[PDB]
Amino acid sequence: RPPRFQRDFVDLRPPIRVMQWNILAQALGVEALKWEERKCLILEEILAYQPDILCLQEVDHYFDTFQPLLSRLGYQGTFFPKPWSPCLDVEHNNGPDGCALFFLQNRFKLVNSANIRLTAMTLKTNQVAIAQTLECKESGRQFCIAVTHLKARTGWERFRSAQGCDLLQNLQNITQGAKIPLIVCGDFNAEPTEEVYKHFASSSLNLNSAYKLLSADGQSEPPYTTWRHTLDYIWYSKHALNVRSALDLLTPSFNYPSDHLSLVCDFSFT
Ligand SMILES: [Mg+2]
Ligand SMILES: [Mg+2]
Repeated sequence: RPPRFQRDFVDLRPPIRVMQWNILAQALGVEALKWEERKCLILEEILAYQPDILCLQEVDHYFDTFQPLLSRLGYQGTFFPKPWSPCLDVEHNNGPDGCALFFLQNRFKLVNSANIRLTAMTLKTNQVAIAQTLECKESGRQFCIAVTHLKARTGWERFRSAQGCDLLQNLQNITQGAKIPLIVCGDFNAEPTEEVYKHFASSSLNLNSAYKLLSADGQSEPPYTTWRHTLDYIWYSKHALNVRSALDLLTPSFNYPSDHLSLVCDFSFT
């Protein structure tokens, strides 16, 4: 059976379902897997999990594929490209990859939105973030959702730390301290041992990382979020939101369509 149907939700307890996924850019992708087939696997994965909020990185097919197909399913979407996408250094590419944020229109109202270009000690980086304030149409309850993709690879630890810090400061401005509860999705490109992780875990935004709740004592991150590194997280205001559920890890048409595992959580307000 296909991997999307191999994973099970673990009960931790009308919730808000958040999906976090580096989907692996087309231009950046023995035999190999064609774009036509692979994009379908990506779409089939999203439809199976039917999230309220979808946060993506490495999207280089936003305008031809994901926005028109997800719009038809009731998702309002926002896209923000990297200023110098590495996708452009590839022959026959489809343009720049970037971050993308989708949410169900029939359940949320957009309050405000911010396309952030991350800086690192005043330096303008190639990494971006999108932060949106959403309003739940049924309860009027407001929360902020952010999606980011931090700089990859060994050797950029101090750089990730700095740009992570800039993001934290931006979110702190938007959420006016803690007046507005917060959820952050990302490929942070750092293991829990890096400083940028420790900054998020110790920020005065009082964030916690969702997938830790899948571990035996709930006190440690999962052994990997790729398909041997743990690089993806979902962060949430620990005093305003609780995790009711999380999608557990895995172990041709059965190919997983990305080198990062999708993260999925169900949230509700405390
Ligand atoms: Mg990648
Ligand atoms: Mg990566």
